Amino acid sequence: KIHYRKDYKPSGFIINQVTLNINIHDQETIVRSVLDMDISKHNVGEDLVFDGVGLKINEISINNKKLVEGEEYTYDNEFLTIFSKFVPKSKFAFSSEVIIHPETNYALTGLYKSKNIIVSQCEATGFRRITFFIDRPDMMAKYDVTVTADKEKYPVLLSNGDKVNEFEIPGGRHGARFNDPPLKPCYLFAVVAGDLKHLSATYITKYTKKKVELYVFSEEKYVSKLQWALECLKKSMAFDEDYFGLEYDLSRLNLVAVSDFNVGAMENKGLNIFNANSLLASKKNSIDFSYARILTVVGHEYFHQYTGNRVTLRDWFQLTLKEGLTVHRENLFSEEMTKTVTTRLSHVDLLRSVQFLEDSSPLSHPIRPESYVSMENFYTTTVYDKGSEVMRMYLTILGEEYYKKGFDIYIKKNDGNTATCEDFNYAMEQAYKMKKADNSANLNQYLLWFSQSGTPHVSFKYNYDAEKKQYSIHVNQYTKPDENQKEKKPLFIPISVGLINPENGKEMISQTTLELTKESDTFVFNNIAVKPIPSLFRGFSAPVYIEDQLTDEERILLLKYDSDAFVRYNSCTNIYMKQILMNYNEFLKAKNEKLESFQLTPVNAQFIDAIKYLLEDPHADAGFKSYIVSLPQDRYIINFVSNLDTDVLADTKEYIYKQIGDKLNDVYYKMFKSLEAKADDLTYFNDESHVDFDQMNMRTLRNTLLSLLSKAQYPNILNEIIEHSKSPYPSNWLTSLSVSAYFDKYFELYDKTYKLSKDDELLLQEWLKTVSRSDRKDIYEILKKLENEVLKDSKNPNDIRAVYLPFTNNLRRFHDISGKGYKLIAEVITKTDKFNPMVATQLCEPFKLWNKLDTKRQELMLNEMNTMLQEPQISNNLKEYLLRLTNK
Ligand SMILES: CC(C)(C)OC(=O)N[C@H](C(=O)NO)c1ccc(-c2cc(F)c(F)c(F)c2)cc1
Ligand SMILES: [Mg+2]
Ligand SMILES: [Mg+2]
Ligand SMILES: [Mg+2]
Ligand SMILES: [Zn+2]
Repeated sequence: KIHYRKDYKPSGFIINQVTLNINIHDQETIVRSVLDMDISKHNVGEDLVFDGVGLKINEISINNKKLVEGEEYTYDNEFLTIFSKFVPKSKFAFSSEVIIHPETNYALTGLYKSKNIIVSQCEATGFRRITFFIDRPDMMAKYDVTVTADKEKYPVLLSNGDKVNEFEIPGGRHGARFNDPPLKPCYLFAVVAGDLKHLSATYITKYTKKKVELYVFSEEKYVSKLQWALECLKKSMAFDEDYFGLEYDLSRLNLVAVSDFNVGAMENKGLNIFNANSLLASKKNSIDFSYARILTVVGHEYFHQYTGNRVTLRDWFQLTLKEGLTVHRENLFSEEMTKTVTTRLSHVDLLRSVQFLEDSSPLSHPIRPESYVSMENFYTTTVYDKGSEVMRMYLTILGEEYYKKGFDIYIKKNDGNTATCEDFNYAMEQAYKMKKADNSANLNQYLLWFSQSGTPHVSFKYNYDAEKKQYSIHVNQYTKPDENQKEKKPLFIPISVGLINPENGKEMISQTTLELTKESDTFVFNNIAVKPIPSLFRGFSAPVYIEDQLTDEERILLLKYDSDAFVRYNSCTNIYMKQILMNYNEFLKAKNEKLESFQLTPVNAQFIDAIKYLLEDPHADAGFKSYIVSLPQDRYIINFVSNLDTDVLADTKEYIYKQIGDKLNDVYYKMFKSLEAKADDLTYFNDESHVDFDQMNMRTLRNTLLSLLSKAQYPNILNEIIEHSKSPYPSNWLTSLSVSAYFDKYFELYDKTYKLSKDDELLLQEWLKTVSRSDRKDIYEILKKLENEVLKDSKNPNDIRAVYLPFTNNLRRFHDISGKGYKLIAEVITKTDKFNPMVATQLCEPFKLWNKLDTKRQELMLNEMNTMLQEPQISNNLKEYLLRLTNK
């Protein structure tokens, strides 16, 4: 069935109260539910239809009168239909008892068992897997929930709201009752049972001085990995108070880590549930990336308490209103917490690779789609990450003061209610009116950001009149037509700009945001004393393809002297791309024409000199440095090449890296050595509350340089690699494994690092990733070893994603012209689809670019997708996804 956004209509029913009784046993879980219901003003005498998937019915009733199957109701394992003649015309009670079995629920939706923890996941439509309901977010109800279980196995019982009773039960059981009076949609319901251990703290809110209890839970083995999470939660609460003036409204907040989770985490009210890899960390057992990851995910689920939980969604088409907005809120938070420019750079880096790829694929959709089939496939980088950039542009346009005003208007007006993207734009518009000082102003055009798919292209031409001291920036925007709009309308594009004096590097104008609202415009500046170099889209101010039309000379000057990290980083990116495209074509022609000899355009020497200049600058940022010595991501590059031959691209990258290494390897080595003291400083190694994002960026830089030096076979670098493997930091000794791929000691470090990793569940997964991404010619043989010795038949999504996804980024090997890499991943997708369709669809990610490759590889990928589509037992999720991806 296809759901269309235009078809939204309120229910003919109301659910006012939910009373749950969840009885957990070894071989089954019994769920008793009483729904206190009413007839709505929209009711037209229709049948009462509940969602209910995979439920085993013991009995159902209306007003304590048992209903009988066939006569008064039908159930088809998806919908419970109660014929209208048996539906009361006023307030009534529907009750039911069903059996479900979390033990065998490997799809990790609804109620399921993760190791020895019983946990729910109800977003988007998982509650219907637990009991009958009108499973949609505009059905707001009160919840009274009792959980019972064997006490020895499940001593900790959690649900939403206040725990209002604890009690013993004959036969070694207990129960706990939780009452949550505020209305909520069912996707925010959660329940957890297990032998959980915790850390806790008390937080006192800023304005009302309410005491909030904070609890972070895990299995006993990993309780020592809980501290950073608790710190991140405190940080999150403070930020929402300090930036947005928003306090937590409940007595208690629980964070719970489970080993089996489809995504990073879930914002269930008062009971946030996490993939263990996004909550747990220790400096001995985690790589550096875990620390920013936990900060991000804890912050994200916390900021949902307002943007998603207190202000909720009318329908699922509004998903970006809570996800784009909460990602934006988490980005503000993380940028403030890390104080490094690489935080913003890493987001943009992700958007322009992964999200830009999606938006030019057959899967392209606006951040508010017009239709869906599978809600489990709806949670896309477009909705999230382009969503966040669309939410961030409001702040760019309004500035901090008026943005905060608009945001607070949004919260005060919609608190405790459902909302739509329009409601948010409305609130922002009010601020916009105030800022520009006339109620004539509006943001009507801004709405196109929600409805129009595809990535806009923004291009530039310049003019300078030396005599007039007059400078002009001519701007053009265009979006390519696609399956969603035949004609693309001009968007409201805010362009943050500076003008750099090339002679002294100084700023020539104050902060300026150009408001491009037409297909094209000319922006003129007077009293510009000398010809500037324009600094365009500072902070990456709009989610677009920037075509700056600058010379490499200008870009080099920006890279060295501009004030904005993104524009510096983009100027470097643009220099690299021009080189890549040129060398790519040179290699391609040599291949196509089978040339015995040919020439390659060398890398710009002044560019190499600029890299050396920045690398040697003691005051420059280590994280920024690691970006400039890295070529743009493959998935960013592919946006710019038709019929991309991945082998030719691999040769192109190789040539360009070798060119730069031949000049800078001695600089690289020197820095690798000089950075060690501060990068690997052990002073705070046993203090889990002390996280230094600069220090971690130094380690990133070292590990990046070590990688470059190892590939280059720099003289005696293997010595450094071996010493690096003795480092206490997993980022370092896991790095030592992947860079040793180019030496005969690879399998020695393989075993060494495996032994270090094997007794921590999450570290072992990082080890798996490191092996998976190792640049090995025998990588297929290595993967088979992983399968037989470590992965086996694990249904843990973390294990499966760790073993295979990094490998799919191996440009040379995954895309082997035999198609064997395509064959391998499709075998994994099909296998995984039997028990977890959501994760199987995640494992399809490599195929998203299939129609962008050379015609041979297109054919190879398409063959594997058609093979998958032909599987008799294909899930709804996977079928729908592959049908859209192959334009069927
Ligand atoms: C990495 C971030 C923090 C951005 O996102 C997540 O970790 N999780 C998503 C989110 O927005 N959390 O607040 C998230 C949460 C649940 C789902 C989700 C999970 C399921 F099991 C589904 F079946 C489903 F349809 C959606 C998808 C994404
Ligand atoms: Mg404070
Ligand atoms: Mg100094
Ligand atoms: Mg396991
Ligand atoms: Zn979210």
